[PDB]
Amino acid sequence: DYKFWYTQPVPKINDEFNESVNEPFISDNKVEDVRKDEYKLPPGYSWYVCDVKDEKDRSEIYTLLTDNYVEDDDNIFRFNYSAEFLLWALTSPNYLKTWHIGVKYDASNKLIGFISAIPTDICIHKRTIKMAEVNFLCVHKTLRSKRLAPVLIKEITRRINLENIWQAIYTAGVYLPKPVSDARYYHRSINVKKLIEIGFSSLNSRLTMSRAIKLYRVEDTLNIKNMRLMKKKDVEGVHKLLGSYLEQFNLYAVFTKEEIAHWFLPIENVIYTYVNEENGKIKDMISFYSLPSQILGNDKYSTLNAAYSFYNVTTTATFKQLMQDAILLAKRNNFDVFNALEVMQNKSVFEDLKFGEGDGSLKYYLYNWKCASFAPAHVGIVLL
Ligand SMILES: CCCCCCCCCCCCCC(=O)CSCCNC(=O)CCNC(=O)[C@H](O)C(C)(C)COP(=O)(O)OP(=O)(O)OC[C@H]1O[C@@H](n2cnc3c(N)ncnc32)[C@H](O)[C@@H]1OP(=O)(O)O
Ligand SMILES: COc1cccc(Cc2nnc(-c3sc4ccccc4c3OC3CCNCC3)o2)c1
Ligand SMILES: [Cl-]
Ligand SMILES: [Cl-]
Ligand SMILES: [Mg+2]
Repeated sequence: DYKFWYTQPVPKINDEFNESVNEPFISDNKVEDVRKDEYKLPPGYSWYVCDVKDEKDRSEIYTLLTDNYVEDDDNIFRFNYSAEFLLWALTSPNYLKTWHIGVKYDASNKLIGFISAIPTDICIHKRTIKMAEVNFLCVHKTLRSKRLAPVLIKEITRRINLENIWQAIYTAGVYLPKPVSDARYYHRSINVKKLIEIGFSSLNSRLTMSRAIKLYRVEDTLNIKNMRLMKKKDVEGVHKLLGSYLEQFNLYAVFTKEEIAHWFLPIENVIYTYVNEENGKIKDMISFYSLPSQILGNDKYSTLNAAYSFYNVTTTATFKQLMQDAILLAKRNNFDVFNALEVMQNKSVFEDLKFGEGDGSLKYYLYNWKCASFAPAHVGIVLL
């Protein structure tokens, strides 16, 4: 019934809009009218302002997500974003501490809830809008189905509106009103014995262990011999290469040079970016972020080490040769699997590079924005 979602400026389950429609649900919003009072929490619960730059606050958020965040459809895996990933994800340029919102249970003084936003310029159907990207919504497992989530959502909405920002972007595995795009995820095995042992992957009588291993073997040589970790000097080159590539899509963030530096400069165990420089010019780029999963109840392994395709552009190779190199660089950095969504040009290489179709899909939503939906090939933004 979406008793909560139907009260919000998002499309109804049956709404479809033509390609020309591209506008807010509610316009002419006035900052001066935004409620100034915090949304009421149940008795015994309080808002808490997280300082993600403070290691101990950051560690509380970490512990909350580790224990209570998103699981795969069979509840075999749970996302285990690292503390250093959270810091990177949450302190991008012009970020507001005030958009990093915790809920504590007063008597234990423990964090039981969290939601966060960061500001981003989003171009939707060629209109660039100041938006907030919402992420890390989490309610403790002991407190599910008590309608806390709408309170967290209303409170971040109010705080976003205070900054005169009226649109948001978010992604979920769950179906809500109403996705502007739906993207399946696909997986390319690197450490197949491990994937076989934890049941990320399966064998049959055609496919013995040694045959599966051979299938997914890769040559330890790049197609683009000079692909190297990105360095500060490459920032303008990356801003030029990526900013222009992205113009082609129907939904993409507009990056400043300061954002390109934040989002791409390598950080071990968080973000990996490689570039191919041809006489001072950045001609190709590969990026992926590190997002391990906790393996629940497996005697041998605790962690699934996984690389997540971020942004990839080539002008000197084929997209297939570029993504092959992506897989090889993931393998070199001890990732067990390389994951991609069917956005941008990615689907075109999945068959040949031996990706398998996953279990489900990631839905893209906008808040307070009416437009035509589109196939995932036209989505040019990957969230964290
Ligand atoms: C202008 C700026 C605007 C700013 C805001 C933009 C919008 C941002 C929206 C947020 C974007 C986040 C993106 C992001 O973080 C990435 S998607 C990951 C969300 N987190 C998880 O899945 C972690 C594990 N699950 C949980 O922690 C709980 O199940 C959560 C807290 C998800 C729901 O708590 P609960 O204890 O299970 O449920 P109740 O409290 O009783 O509440 C039920 C209501 O919550 C609706 N619900 C459930 N999951 C949702 C989800 N993933 N988005 C939006 N709504 C969701 C549900 O449909 C229902 O409403 P309805 O009755 O209408 O159907
Ligand atoms: C293997 O462990 C898990 C744990 C929880 C949920 C899943 C299912 C799933 N839920 N979202 C995604 C994916 S696959 C992928 C590939 C490339 C880039 C992004 C993603 C992605 O979602 C990202 C971004 C949105 N927030 C979650 C991670 O995958 C698998
Ligand atoms: Cl209300
Ligand atoms: Cl392990
Ligand atoms: Mg609840």
